[PDB]
Amino acid sequence: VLSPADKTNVKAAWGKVGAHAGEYGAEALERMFLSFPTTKTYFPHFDLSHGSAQVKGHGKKVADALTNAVAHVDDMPNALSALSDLHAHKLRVDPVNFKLLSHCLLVTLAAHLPAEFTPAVHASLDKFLASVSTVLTSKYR
Amino acid sequence: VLSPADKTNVKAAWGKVGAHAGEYGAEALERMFLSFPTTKTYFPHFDLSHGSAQVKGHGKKVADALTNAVAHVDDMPNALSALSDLHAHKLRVDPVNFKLLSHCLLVTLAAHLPAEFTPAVHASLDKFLASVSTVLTSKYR
Amino acid sequence: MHLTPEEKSAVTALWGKVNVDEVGGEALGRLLVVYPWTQRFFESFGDLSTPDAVMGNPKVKAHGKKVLGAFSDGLAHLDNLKGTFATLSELHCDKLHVDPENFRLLGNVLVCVLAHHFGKEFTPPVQAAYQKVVAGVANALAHKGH
Amino acid sequence: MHLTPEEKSAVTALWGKVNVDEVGGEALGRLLVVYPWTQRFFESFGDLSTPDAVMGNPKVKAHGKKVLGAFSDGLAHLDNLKGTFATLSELHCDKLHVDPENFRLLGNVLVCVLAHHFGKEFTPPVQAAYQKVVAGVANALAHKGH
Ligand code: HEM
Ligand code: HEM
Ligand code: HEM
Ligand code: HEM
Repeated sequence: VLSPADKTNVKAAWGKVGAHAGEYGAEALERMFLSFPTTKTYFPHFDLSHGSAQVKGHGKKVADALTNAVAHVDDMPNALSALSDLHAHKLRVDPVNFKLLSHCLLVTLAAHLPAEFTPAVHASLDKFLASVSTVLTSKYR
Repeated sequence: VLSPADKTNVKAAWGKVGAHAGEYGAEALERMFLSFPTTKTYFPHFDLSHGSAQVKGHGKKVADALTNAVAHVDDMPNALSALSDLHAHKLRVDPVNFKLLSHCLLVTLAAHLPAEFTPAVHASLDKFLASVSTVLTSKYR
Repeated sequence: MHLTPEEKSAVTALWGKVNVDEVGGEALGRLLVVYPWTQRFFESFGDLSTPDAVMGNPKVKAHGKKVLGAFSDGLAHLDNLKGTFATLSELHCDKLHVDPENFRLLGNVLVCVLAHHFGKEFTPPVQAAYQKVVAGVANALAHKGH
Repeated sequence: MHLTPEEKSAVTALWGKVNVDEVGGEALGRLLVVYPWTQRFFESFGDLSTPDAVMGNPKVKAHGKKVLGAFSDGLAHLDNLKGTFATLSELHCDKLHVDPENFRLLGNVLVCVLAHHFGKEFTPPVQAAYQKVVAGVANALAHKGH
């Protein structure tokens, strides 16, 4: 469970992301595709080439959802009901994959938020992505 | 979450275990030690030889815990709190190992309850062990 | 694949008793039921709405038999799984777009199926041998992944 | 490894710029903080009650240097990690009782530390090569487990 310190940490860090969330969304996806090529199986319909507009657009979407999550850190389940639905009943992404995107997101934030990416912030964000992952796979079965 | 159906399935299958819970607990452990040797790192103090009384004793303890979770299927977080605390703070078993034991418990039940181990029941028991595992890991960070 | 001679004899001995048609259908059906997200590859199979609809679906049964068929062949080339499974590995990646995690889920389900069928005969050590085998097969199927 | 000459050169090249002293201490400390259960092996180090207490603990920093040291040397035997880590593999199993999953956690932490340190320089393709390395090391270290 996210402690109040955790929620503070997350809000701070994401606060710094600002207008770059979309680019970081796209960068984390690109990192995911390259490091864990099994993830590519879910995007056969995308052009996964570097700088593809499909990837950029999708990066924006993900980033935005994260934003929304941070904003409703207190009520994630409710804030992401729709998204949990979509993933559980349509997309049906295997749950193992969430950990992979989560890791690529940490790497991306670390690479871009040197000062802010302290050990305590690192711990909080990991927990955060974990919770988000939990929420997104909660209606799978 | 466990549905009414899941709950019925679990109460039923576990109902059949009855008095063999202890032996099935010990058997699940042994299966785990043989198939996933990495799990042995947590029992350096045990005699893991076939028919080990330590394993017998431990098998019973695990089985009792499961039986207790079934008895309190509507209040697992509270019924297992103590055990949740122990694992998080003392034992500190890496979370990936829960899945391994879960799997070995399912194999054991399958090997013993052919008539009851239907597809529906299998699915319910898998969701159940997953929930128990989640409770036991909930206070880790 | 660290299959000791005795592990290999054990796999082979048991495999002798299996009705691949039967196990194939049971293993695939159970996969679709325990991990419903796996149903994503079979929207052309029809009604998979309940356990009976899945377990009895003529398409699931026929596909199961096909899968276990390829698996059986693999068991006769324990020495060269990667080679054995290469074209299938490519197809699953490039044509079917099947996440390899699917291969591990099926392996675990199959182990439960063998336990279900053989009872006491599926001893701790026999399970350990089969655990190595399903892992080796899932690895071989993922090998051409890119 | 299954490293491409280009993947080998990228690994090698970045490594050349690494302060093992600093990266080793940071990687291990981050491990103890993000995944608190890993502290189970370092009770004798002292006070690991807070990020600050962990990050400042000299015993942590010194063990961190030892671990990255050993890692650093394995980068010179990238084509036989198994053989390089054989003795360390036995020790970790038979003497230390360290579950190999810890090797994986550290690996990922290491990658976050490198991205942290190198910013821009730590590109998607460079990360991909490091991911292969960390997985390779974890496997080598786990190889002798029984
Ligand atoms: C941090 C967790 C995740 C979040 C917040 C997230 C969020 C989203 C969002 C916002 C969408 C777009 C919905 C729409 O089109 O209206 C989406 C779609 C999608 N997601 Fe998830 N996602 C996550 C994890 C994953 C993972 C790990 C994968 C697979 C490796 C994945 C696979 C997909 C796919 C294939 C689509 C549809 C893409 C398309 O066809 O446009 N998601 N996700
Ligand atoms: C859902 C699965 C699990 C249940 C129900 C469970 C339950 C228990 C119980 C009831 C005890 C004994 C506590 C006491 O002394 O009263 C225990 C101890 C222990 N468990 Fe867990 N556990 C589970 C998973 C695991 C796993 C996966 C591992 C590692 C592979 C593990 C490692 C241990 C260890 C090392 C001990 C201490 C044993 C001793 O020294 O006597 N547990 N567990
Ligand atoms: C032991 C692992 C497996 C083996 C040996 C295996 C084998 C096969 C074979 C022999 C075929 C037919 C090839 C062809 O059409 O030319 C096939 C097709 C297929 N496999 Fe696999 N398979 C395995 C696991 C899986 C799993 C776990 C899934 C998904 C959960 C899957 C999804 C599919 C699909 C969707 C098809 C095509 C069905 C169609 O004709 O529409 N396979 N597989
Ligand atoms: C990159 C992976 C790793 C490498 C290369 C590595 C290497 C080493 C080395 C070279 C030693 C020195 C011991 C001796 O020679 O007597 C050591 C000790 C030890 N390692 Fe590992 N290690 C790794 C990962 C880990 C992890 C992830 C943990 C637990 C979180 C761990 C726990 C320990 C402990 C507890 C000791 C004993 C230190 C002492 O004697 O106080 N190691 N390791």
